[PDB]
Amino acid sequence: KYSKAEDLVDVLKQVSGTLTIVSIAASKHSNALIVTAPQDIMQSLQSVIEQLDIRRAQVHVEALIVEVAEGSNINFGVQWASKD
Amino acid sequence: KYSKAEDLVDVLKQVSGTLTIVSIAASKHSNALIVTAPQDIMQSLQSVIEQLDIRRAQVHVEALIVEVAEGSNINFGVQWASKDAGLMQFANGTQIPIGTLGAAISQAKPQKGSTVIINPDTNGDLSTLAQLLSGFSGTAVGVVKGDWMALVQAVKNDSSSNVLSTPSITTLDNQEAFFMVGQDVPVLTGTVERKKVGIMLKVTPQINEGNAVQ
Amino acid sequence: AGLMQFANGTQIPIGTLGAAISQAKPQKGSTVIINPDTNGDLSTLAQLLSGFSGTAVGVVKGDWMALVQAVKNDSSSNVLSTPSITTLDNQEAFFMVGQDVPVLTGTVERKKVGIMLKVTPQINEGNAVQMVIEQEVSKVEGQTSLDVVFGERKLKTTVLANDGELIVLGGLMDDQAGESVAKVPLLGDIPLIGNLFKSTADKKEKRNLMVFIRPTILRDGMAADGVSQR
Amino acid sequence: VAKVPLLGDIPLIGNLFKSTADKKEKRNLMVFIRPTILRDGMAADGVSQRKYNYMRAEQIYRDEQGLSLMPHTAQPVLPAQNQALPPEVRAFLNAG
Amino acid sequence: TLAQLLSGFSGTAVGVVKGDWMALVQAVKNDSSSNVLSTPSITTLDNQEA
Amino acid sequence: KYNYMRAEQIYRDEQGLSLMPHTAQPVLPAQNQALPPEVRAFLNAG
Amino acid sequence: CASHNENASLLAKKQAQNISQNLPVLAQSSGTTVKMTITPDAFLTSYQRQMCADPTVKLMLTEGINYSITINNQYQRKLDRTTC
Amino acid sequence: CASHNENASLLAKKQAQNISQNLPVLAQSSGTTVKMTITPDAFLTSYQRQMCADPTVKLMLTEGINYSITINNQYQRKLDRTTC
Amino acid sequence: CASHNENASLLAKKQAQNISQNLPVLAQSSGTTVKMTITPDAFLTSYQRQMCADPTVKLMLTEGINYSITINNQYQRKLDRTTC
Repeated sequence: KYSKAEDLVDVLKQVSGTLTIVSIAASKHSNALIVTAPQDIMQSLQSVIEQLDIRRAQVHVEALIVEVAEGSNINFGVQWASKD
Repeated sequence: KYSKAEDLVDVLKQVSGTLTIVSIAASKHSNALIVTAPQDIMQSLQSVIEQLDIRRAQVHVEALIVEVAEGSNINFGVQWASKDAGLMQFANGTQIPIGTLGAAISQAKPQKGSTVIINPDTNGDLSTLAQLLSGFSGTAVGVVKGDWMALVQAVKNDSSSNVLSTPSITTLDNQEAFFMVGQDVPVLTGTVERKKVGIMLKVTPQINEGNAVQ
Repeated sequence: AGLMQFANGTQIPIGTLGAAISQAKPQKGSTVIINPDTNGDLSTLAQLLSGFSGTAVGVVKGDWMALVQAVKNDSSSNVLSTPSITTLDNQEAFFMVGQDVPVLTGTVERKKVGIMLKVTPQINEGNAVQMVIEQEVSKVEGQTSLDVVFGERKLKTTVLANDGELIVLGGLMDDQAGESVAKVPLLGDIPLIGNLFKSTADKKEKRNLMVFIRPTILRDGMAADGVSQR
Repeated sequence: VAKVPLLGDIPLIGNLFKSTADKKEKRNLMVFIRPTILRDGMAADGVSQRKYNYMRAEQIYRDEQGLSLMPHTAQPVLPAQNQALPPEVRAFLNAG
Repeated sequence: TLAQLLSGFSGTAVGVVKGDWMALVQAVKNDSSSNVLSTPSITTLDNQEA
Repeated sequence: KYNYMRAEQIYRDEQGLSLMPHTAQPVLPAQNQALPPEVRAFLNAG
Repeated sequence: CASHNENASLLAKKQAQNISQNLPVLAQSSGTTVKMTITPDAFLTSYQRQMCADPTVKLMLTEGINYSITINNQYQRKLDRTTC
Repeated sequence: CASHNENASLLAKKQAQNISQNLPVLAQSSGTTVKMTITPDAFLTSYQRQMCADPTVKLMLTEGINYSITINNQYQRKLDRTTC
Repeated sequence: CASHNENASLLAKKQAQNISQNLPVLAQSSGTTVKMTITPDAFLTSYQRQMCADPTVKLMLTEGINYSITINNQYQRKLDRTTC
C-alpha cells in the first residue's frame, strides 16, 4: 500500500534468510512482492510486511537567511604645496 | 493480458526456483510465457500470473512554476566642478563623475591645426565622450559656463516580471517519465561535452491506494 | 545645459546618437607645406540604425534635440505536425525526418536532429494499445562560441491508450509579462506631462505545446487496407 | 550615500552636497505539483479530451483573425472530435 | 594623466591654485547599508533527502 | 502558499502593463472556482 | 495608450474557455458569440432566465458580446439582453 | 489585400476531402465540381433532395462550386442549385 | 522626495495578506477594498462593531482604504467609517 516493493525486498531477504527454502521477489511494474515459503514462515512474513507498510509523514523545511550590514567611513585632511 | 511477458519471466524464475524441474520462457514476439512444470507447481504459477497480470493506472502530473519579481532603484546626487578652485565628485552609481566628464569635454574641443615648414580644423574625437554616455541612463542637467559646472543627475529605474510555466507529463504508474523543453548546448569542458538546459521534469509516480500519488 | 537619456530597449540612446551625427559631419580639408571635402564616414551612424526598428521622430536644430521613439512588435505562430509510423505488435519502430549534423565534440561525432518518433506498442486485449514512446523535435538554432546549440524538446514516457482514441502525452504552457520604466523621478509622476520624462518597455508572451497520440489497431488483412487506402 | 561630511547634514540645503543611491528588490518562486489518476479507459479520455478542445479553441481563435495580408487562406486547425457525417455522406444514407 | 587621478576619486577637493602654490582640502563621508532576507524552502518525505 | 502567490499576481495585474491595456497578464487559477455562470443555468433546466 | 476599445472577442473566448474546463459537449466562442453543444424546450425558459438573471450575463449581454445556444433531432436559438 | 475572389476550388477539394476520410468508393473534386464513385434510381430523387435540402448545399450550390455524382452498368448526373 | 501620497493599495493588500496567513475561506484585497470569503445576520452587528471598535480600523477606515465582507445562499455588504 505504501512501501516501494523493491525496498522491502532486501529487508525481507535477511529476515527470511535466518528464519530458515524461501524466496522473495518483487515485481517492479506492479509494485508487489511475491513471497514463497512454508506455511509457518509465511505467517511471520505477513506480520512484518503489515508493519513495514505504514504511511509516511512529510516535512516542510523553511530556512531563513538574514543579513544586516552597515558600513561607514570618513576621510578629512589638508595638503599644501608650493614653489621650491 | 497486460504485463510484458519478459518482465514476469525473472519474477517467476525465483518463485519457481525455490518451489522445487521447472522452466519458464517468454516469447517476445508473441508476448506470452511458456511454463513447463509438474501438475502441482503449475497450479501455483497460474494463480501468481493471474494476480500479476492486473491493469495499471496512469497518472497525469502537472507542475506549476510561478515567479513574480519586482525591482526598483533610485539615484540622485549633485556634483560641482570649477577652475583651479576645486571640485566635488561622487562615485555612486551609474552616476557618471564630473571629473572624468570635464576631461572628455575638453579632449573633444576642435584642435586648430596648421602646417608649415593651411587652415583646417581637425575638430574633435568624441570616442572618449561617447564612451561615458554609452551606458548612461537618466537625467543629467548641468550648467557649463566658464569651465565651472554643476551637474545634477537623477533617475528612477523600476522593473517588474511575472512568469507562469506549467509542464506536464503522462506516465503509467511506477514508470518514470522525462520531459524536456529546452536546448542542448556545448560545455567546454576539459573536449566539448554536450549539455541540456531548459525546463526539465522527471517524475516517477506510484499510487498508494489511499488514492494518493507519491 | 544637459541631456536626458534612457537605456531601455532597443530604444537607441540620444547621447550615442548625437555623437554619431557629429562624427558624420564633413571635415573641410586643405593641404599646404586644394579644396576637397572628405565628407563623412557613416560607419558609426549606420551601426546604430543597423538593428533599429520603429519610429524615431526628432527635432534636431541648434544641436538640442528631442527624440520620441515608439514601436509595437507583435508576432504569432501556429504549427501542427503529425508524424506516424506502422509497426507490428511488440516490435519497435523508428521514424526520423530531420537532418544529420556534426557535433564538435572532443573529434566530430555525428548527431541527428529533427522530428523523431520511436514507439513499441503491445495490444492489451482490452483493445488498448500501451505505447512505449520517445517523441523528439529538434532543430539547429544559432551557434555558441565553440559549437552549434540545438533547440530540443523531447518527452519519453509510457502511456496506455484505447484502440481508436487520443491520449495526451505532454505539454507546456508558458506565459510572461515583463515591464520596465525609467524616469527622472519626481517629474515622471505628473498625471499629464509625466510621459515626457519616462521611458517604458512592456512585454507579453505566450506559448502552448501539446503532444497527443492516437493508436489504431489493424487486425484483419482488410483492416490494413482500410487505413492505408484512405 | 556620500557627502562632504559637515555640510551634508543641514536639513534644507544638505541635498546639494550629497549623492544617494537606493535599491529595493524582491523575488518569489514557487513550484507546485498536481497529480491526477486516470483509472478507467474513460478517465484517460476525460483529461486528454479537454486539453484537446482547449488547443483546438486556440487555433480557431488564431484562425478567426486571419493572416492579415493573405486572406482567407486556411491556417492549420486541429481536426474536430465527433465530426459525425459530412453533409453529402448524410444523404447517401437517406437513399439506400 | 589628470583624468586618471580623478577616475576613482570621490568627495570634496577644495583648493587654492594660484602662483603654483596650493592648499587642497579634501573630505568625504561614505555611508552604506544593506538588508537581506532570503528564505528557501523544500518539502520532502520523512527520511528522504531533498 | 498558493493563495499567497495568487494574491501577488492579482496585485501585479490590478496595476496593469501601463502601455498596453488591458491585456490579460498571467494569474494563477483560482481554487474552488465552483460553477461558471452559464454552467450554473444548465442545472436549473434539466 | 489610449482607451477602449473593449471588450472581448478575447474574453468572449475566455468565457467559453472557462465553461469548458469543467465539462461535461462543448462551447464554441464564435466571434463575439458563445456557442454550446450537446425534448428540452421548457428547458429554455427555465435555462435562459437564470442567465437573464445572472448579473454577469446582465453585465455581458449588456456589454455587447453575443450569446447563443445549441441542442441535439437538433435545434438552437440565440439570446441577448433583449430576449432576456 | 484586397477582397474576394472566393470561393474554392480549394475548399471544393477540401469538401470532397472531408467526405472521403470517413469512407466507405471515392469522391473526386474536379475543378469546382465534386465527384462520387462507387438499380439506384429512386435513390436519386431521395438522395438528391436531402442535399437540395441541406443549407450548406443550399449555401454552396448557391455559392457556385459545381456538384456531380457517379454510380456503377454505370451512369451519373450533375446537380446544381437549379436542379434542386 | 517628496511627501505622501499615502496610503496603500499595497498595505490594503498587505493587511488582507496578514489575515490569510493564519487561515482558516480567503480575503481578497481588491483595489483599496478588502474582501473576505467563506444564517449569520446578527453576526454582522456583532462582527462589524468590533472592527468599528478596533482603533486600527478606526485608523484605517478613517485612513480611506475601503473595507468589505462576503458570506456564503450568499450575500455581502461593505462597511466603512460611516457605517461604523
